[PDB]
Amino acid sequence: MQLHGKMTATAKSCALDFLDFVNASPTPYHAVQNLAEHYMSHGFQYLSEKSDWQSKIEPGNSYFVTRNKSSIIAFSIGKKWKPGNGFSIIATHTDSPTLRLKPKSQKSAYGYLQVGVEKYGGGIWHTWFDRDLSLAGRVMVEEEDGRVIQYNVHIDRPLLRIPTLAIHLDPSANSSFSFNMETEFVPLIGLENELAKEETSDNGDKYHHPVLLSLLANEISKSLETTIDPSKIVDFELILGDAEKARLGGIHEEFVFSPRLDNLGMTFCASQALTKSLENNSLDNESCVRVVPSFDHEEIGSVSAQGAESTFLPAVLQRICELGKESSLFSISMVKSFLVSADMAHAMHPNYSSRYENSNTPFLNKGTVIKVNANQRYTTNSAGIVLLKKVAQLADVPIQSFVVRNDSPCGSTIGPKLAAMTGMRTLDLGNPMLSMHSCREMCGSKDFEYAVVLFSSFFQNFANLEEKIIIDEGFSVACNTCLKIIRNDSFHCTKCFDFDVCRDCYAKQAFLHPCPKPHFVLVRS
Amino acid sequence: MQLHGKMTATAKSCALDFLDFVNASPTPYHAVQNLAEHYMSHGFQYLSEKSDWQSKIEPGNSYFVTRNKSSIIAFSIGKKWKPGNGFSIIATHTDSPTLRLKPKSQKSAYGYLQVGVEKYGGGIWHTWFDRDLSLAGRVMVEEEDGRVIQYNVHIDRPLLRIPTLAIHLDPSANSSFSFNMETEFVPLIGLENELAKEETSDNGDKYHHPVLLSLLANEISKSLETTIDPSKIVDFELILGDAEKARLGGIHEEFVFSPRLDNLGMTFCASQALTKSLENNSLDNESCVRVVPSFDHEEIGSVSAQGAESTFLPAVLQRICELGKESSLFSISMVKSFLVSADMAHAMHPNYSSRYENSNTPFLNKGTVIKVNANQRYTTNSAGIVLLKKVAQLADVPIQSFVVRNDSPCGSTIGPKLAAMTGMRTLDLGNPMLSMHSCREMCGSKDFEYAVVLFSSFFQNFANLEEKIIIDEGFSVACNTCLKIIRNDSFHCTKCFDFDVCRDCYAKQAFLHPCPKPHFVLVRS
Amino acid sequence: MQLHGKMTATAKSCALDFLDFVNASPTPYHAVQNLAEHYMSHGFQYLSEKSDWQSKIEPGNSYFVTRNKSSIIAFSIGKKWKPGNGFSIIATHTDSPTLRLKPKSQKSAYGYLQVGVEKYGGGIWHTWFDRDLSLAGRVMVEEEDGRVIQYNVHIDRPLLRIPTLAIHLDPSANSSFSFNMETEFVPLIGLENELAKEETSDNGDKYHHPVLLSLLANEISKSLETTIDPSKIVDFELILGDAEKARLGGIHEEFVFSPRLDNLGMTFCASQALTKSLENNSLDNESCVRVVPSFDHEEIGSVSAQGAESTFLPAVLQRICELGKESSLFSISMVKSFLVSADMAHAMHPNYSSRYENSNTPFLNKGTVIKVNANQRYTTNSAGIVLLKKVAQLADVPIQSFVVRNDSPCGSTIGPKLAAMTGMRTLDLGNPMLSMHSCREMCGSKDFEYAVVLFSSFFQNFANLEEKIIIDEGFSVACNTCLKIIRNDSFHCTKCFDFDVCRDCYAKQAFLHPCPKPHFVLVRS
Ligand SMILES: [Zn+2]
Ligand SMILES: [Zn+2]
Ligand SMILES: [Zn+2]
Ligand SMILES: [Zn+2]
Ligand SMILES: [Zn+2]
Ligand SMILES: [Zn+2]
Ligand SMILES: [Zn+2]
Ligand SMILES: [Zn+2]
Ligand SMILES: [Zn+2]
Ligand SMILES: [Zn+2]
Ligand SMILES: [Zn+2]
Ligand SMILES: [Zn+2]
Repeated sequence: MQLHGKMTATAKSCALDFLDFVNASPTPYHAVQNLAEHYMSHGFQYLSEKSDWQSKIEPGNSYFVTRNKSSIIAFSIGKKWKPGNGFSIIATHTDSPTLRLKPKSQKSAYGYLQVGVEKYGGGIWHTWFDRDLSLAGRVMVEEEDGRVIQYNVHIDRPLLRIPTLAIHLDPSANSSFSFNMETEFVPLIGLENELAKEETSDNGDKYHHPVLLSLLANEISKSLETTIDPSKIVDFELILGDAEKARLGGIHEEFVFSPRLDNLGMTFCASQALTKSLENNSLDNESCVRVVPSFDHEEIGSVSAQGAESTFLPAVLQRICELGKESSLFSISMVKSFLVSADMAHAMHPNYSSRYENSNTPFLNKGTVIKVNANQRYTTNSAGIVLLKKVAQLADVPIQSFVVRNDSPCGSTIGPKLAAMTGMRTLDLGNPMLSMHSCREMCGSKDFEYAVVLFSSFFQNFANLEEKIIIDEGFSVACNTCLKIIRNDSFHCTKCFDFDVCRDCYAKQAFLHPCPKPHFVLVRS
Repeated sequence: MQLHGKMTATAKSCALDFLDFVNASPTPYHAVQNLAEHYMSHGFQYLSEKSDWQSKIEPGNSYFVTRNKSSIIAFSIGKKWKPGNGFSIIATHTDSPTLRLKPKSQKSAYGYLQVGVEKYGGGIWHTWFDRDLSLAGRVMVEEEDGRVIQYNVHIDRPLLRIPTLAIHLDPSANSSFSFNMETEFVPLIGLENELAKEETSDNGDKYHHPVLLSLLANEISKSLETTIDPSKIVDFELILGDAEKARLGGIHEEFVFSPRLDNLGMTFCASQALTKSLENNSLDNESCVRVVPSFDHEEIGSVSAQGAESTFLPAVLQRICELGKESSLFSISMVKSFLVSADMAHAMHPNYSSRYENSNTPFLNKGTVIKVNANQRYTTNSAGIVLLKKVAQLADVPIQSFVVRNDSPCGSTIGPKLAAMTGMRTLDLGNPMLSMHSCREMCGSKDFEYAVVLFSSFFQNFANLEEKIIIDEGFSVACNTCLKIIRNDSFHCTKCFDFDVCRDCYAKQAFLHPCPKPHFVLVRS
Repeated sequence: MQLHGKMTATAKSCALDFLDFVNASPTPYHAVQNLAEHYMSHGFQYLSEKSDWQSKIEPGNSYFVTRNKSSIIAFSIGKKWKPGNGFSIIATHTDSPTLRLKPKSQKSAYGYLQVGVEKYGGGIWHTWFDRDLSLAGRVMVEEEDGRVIQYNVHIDRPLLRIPTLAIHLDPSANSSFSFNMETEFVPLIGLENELAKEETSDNGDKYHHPVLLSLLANEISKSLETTIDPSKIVDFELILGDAEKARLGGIHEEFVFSPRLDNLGMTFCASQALTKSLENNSLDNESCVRVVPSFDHEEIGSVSAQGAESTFLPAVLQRICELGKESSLFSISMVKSFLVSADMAHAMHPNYSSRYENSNTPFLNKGTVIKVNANQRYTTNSAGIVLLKKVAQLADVPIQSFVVRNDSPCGSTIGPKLAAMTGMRTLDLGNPMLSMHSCREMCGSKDFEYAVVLFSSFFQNFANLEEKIIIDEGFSVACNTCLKIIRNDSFHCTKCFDFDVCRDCYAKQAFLHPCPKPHFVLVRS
């Protein structure tokens, strides 16, 4: 694990753990799937929302619930928790701006197979041009008894591309690039001159390309004992993401170049720090409930059945509060609670410095960012700032602040509306980044470790610091296993990229990484 | 109390009581503070929302609850009230369009100290130029044991100013005045050539001017036994308002010239008439609950934790309805209830008559205004109109009506969305005014007394008139003490402005006003 | 007298004396009236211009003359003055941009009483919107024998207002505010629904509102033994000014927020320093004549009977020079004389820094400003600069310099044209300020004391320094009484604002201020 400068071997390892997470999670369906595997690895229990939780949840244990396989709420109940005590909630969203396949996605023009796509969210759509695009999502498959189950599919190869016109044919594109959002924004799946295994149709106008359905059925059948024919695929959501893996960038690997950084970065930080806040025994002394909801559909305004503005968070909080017998315990618990809407913040862009307020704009790798807006697009008030300044004092991490320019529009996060349906005191924070809603996005790499330390300190110290805020009273190489800079020979895996176990861990056989057999060459100094 | 013509000595006294209220309330924090002192003066009890109200509230008494010290809900429960009976609710908002200090508010340019401000709401921003601006808000102060408490601070002096460019330097400003919302809209706090007590920094880039923090700590310490050093100030919301006191204007004092008239006047009218509807004994015969919620954040759309679209009003109404044992009593009580969204209406502007519909536009001092809009930006239907025409018939006050022009946009009030979360029948009314969302605002002075009489009649006669609407069935000088025109010698306070007690009250020693020793000269006729 | 920092207790007292002057002088008629009361308090004698001054003026005494009760020229003749000696002249102007009532000022629209106003000067007219406006001016009153005399009237209350349209009805006003100079710029005096004492006219189309004439007659009759009926009012000039009192602003009270700062600032400084240059005995050794002309109509170009371009200054100077018998003594005296056109200068605006020349732009509270322009809109040459640099060296006050940008227009002051009709060497100076010709204007507070010290030094040392320039040869609390920082207990007047007499002056009974009985509470340290 190469450490170029001021690198501390834990911020890199936390950032490298993010890279494995976001490369395996291109859809909210995959994001929820990867979070829930991490939750059950750390001892969480799945709760069916169809069931009744009166006898299923008890203090001292950790649970998670899932809606539409695309929104997930994980909560850990402290042992000293009574019904009526507050909640420490850190809310993220799993979705990102992208392109979905249309229901009739079959398109063909001039020998080229195209797919008909439709925009999702406010993406920066010129950044999607000339990119290797992968295809991912969930697929409904019929089985022989009539039941239909959901299969998540990842096609990890360059499969689609939206190509630009050449500059010879329109030299005005360098002056200002504009494009029609149908006719010039259609990605290419392949060529139809070479699929002539059968030159018939046998029914007019299939919904999708049969070669696309064959690949979806083949990619599903790789993970099953049986095989799936393409005729049993009923309907799907398919997401186009950037096909290229997220990996560290910069002169000192201080940047993270990644698709879907809009909250895949904070979801990772919120979910990791929920599990990190259970390490020694933070439960058996916790009097609150630590909730991490990772929502869906936040780029279009959360107005859905599983979005943040849905009843998903309030019904889960009421079902936790219905362990007590008094019916007023939900509204009592909300005023003792606190929400952290973890959504990413705008870092300082050096090339566009005029589109920033010059004194309240944060920087990369300088800590997480308290997003403050007077119009309450970000719903941070002073009562939240004092709490999270005390948390940052306890965690010993820096925090920054952000406002927009007054001649600039601001978009609401889920924080204002989650505050409305709960009545819960709240703050909007997030880690700084540049090129938000782009196809490929950039943030700092120290910022992942700073967020996890801050959030785990927020989870562990919420109950003590909540009663101290008085409103409303009466009147150059390290080891991936042990995160330490080594002082001796290094064993370099020639099969991975930057693995580099140490002297002790080489004999300790702790070199588990995605290489089935690694070759460790031993290297001086 | 000078009465120029058709003045009735009670409309002026109600308007003069408003002037004391709005001059002491430049922030929603101060507005809630002044309302709650008026509530506890009239016998209301504070309710902590952290507590359980099953044993704390009983019929025949009056209570108020507060969220974030910036939204307040006061309710009086009638003695004959059962859980399941309706609510008579008059909802206002405490906030106004203004400028907030940024988190990094320190700015300096060319020897001048500036503060970095950020816009709140849709204010008319050219009216803020060349005004004496005061600074007010709430300040979080640390104490020695770590707890942080909220202190409201008022700086009642000309402290800030946004100056225009001189006309010699840009003569085009008279043709059309436009300005950049950062670079030309920065107020001035002072000059830095004369703060040179220490010419160091001792740490790079403090968030605010140290001279500003010294004034905030000094203004706080005036009202405390101890002193506050500026280092213990953690964070604040600071509101810039117009520094100039509200006072009556016009040839006959028929106008009210005031900042923050956007519902400050209705919040005064709704809160006064809630207390005025308890005078003889309106409780001991009341079967409903009279609620006055004064919300926050309504100029940006109420999407907050304490706004109108929050759960603040529905959770309070459910906690009142949870005195009964049946869980369906909340939804039963809503269809027997009625909401009055008291938000100010557009009066007729004589200079801009083309931007008004010539037959449905109200006038100043002609009564409160029923705001009707087909697109339900104002949510008045006919069922509400018949109720409040009957109320105005009982109160003997005039009412008017307002619609917008069809080629004009209309902004939603809190009334439509408070109707949505409650299911409650509702009407949007308010008193007429001109220059809404300006820095200084104008309304009529008789209109304050007309609103209080109408609302107290609405509170006292709701239960009788609610069952009469059938929808959804089966198939020249007066005295400030006694508000009477005197007919004899007048005792004029030479120390106040227009105090003027009478013959009887001079011997009755009832001359309490903000002058520690007044000199009453006796005046013929 | 609160001293926040670097405050010297005399600059504040000079600025507080200005605040009393400008609050009592909203018209040039009131300005001349307040100057002349200050002149006769300091021993000046009134001269009728109808009389002959051959036997009325003698050396060693001070005189003043008045034209149209709106231009005033005060001059002090030294004891050692011979006819033919020079003049030390400091010329200001008494007028400011404002709105005058039309001759047919009665307007009514949609129940509102309006007054028809007409613009005076190049005022920044958007700053007049949403302001409390007072009414002042001179009124011609008939008496029973047919003679008509002039009465100055001040109506010190919010009486008029020009209201803006609300932002809901025209959202484009925030992009660029423009307004028609008749139809949308009509102030409001009151409502006509409540003046129905008589519902007749008795003659078609009276010139003004009868309720306005009743107030003018009532305000006049307050200062007279008899009463005035409104029928005897013949005609008037009535000036709309900002109704709000001038008072110190800023974090350290280093600003002066005031209406009419265009030369009521310099007239105050020129008139005070004329009287301050007589204190010990500056006469009995003075060989020149110290003239302070305060003109009228300078905002429209001084082309009037009492303006600067009139014969008012040259005829007064000739009548002084006609004490000698030689007829050539006037032209001899002009080349030994010097003019100081005291008109206010543009300070540095931090928000509009591009509309300024970055090296020749002065700052607030850094001394008075030598206005230099090549096109002689300001008529300063080098011969004047050397004289007033020597004066500033003697007075020990700083001076600055101003030029306009070359891509910016410049407006002429009275200095170029007063130079033309006299042939007199001259300089244009003034104190720096921002937002010139606004409704409310901002300047520094130390700048008033710096101007008075400079001008009194210019008056006292003119004769010595005029012969040294060789052109054209052969080939925290202080006391208001004693201006000293006190070191002991302070007696705080609870009835005034910031009066605060000291230990010695409390026993000395020297506490004369506008409070008929003050209560002095004694305060530690
Ligand atoms: Zn996002
Ligand atoms: Zn987003
Ligand atoms: Zn490997
Ligand atoms: Zn190791
Ligand atoms: Zn409003
Ligand atoms: Zn509003
Ligand atoms: Zn008084
Ligand atoms: Zn009385
Ligand atoms: Zn001028
Ligand atoms: Zn001027
Ligand atoms: Zn006093
Ligand atoms: Zn004294």
